[PDB]
Amino acid sequence: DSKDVKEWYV
Amino acid sequence: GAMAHVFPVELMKGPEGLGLSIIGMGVGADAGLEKLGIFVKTITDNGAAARDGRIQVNDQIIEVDGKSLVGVTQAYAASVLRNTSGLVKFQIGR
Ligand SMILES: [Cl-]
Ligand SMILES: [Zn+2]
Repeated sequence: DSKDVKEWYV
Repeated sequence: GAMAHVFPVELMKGPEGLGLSIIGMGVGADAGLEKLGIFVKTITDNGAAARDGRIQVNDQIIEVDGKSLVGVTQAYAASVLRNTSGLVKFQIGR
């Protein structure tokens, strides 16, 4: 589900 | 106010990156990886975005260096952001 997707660092 | 707040931000990339993390928000009914918008989840202490001070958690990154981040995968958006160099130009929504 979208709600637990990890953030991506930039 | 009732209207969206969209503003430009220009800052210099740091040696450790832009100093923020992104998440997507919104999908299509097909449930593929395209995200409707890209938003700031965290800002890194002492990083370029923090030092500049303008970008905040929950801001939308609408566009960077002329590349739209509307209707794109999270991987695409992050890759665009990671390929920035030197002066970086953003459109930010709040
Ligand atoms: Cl976006
Ligand atoms: Zn999930």
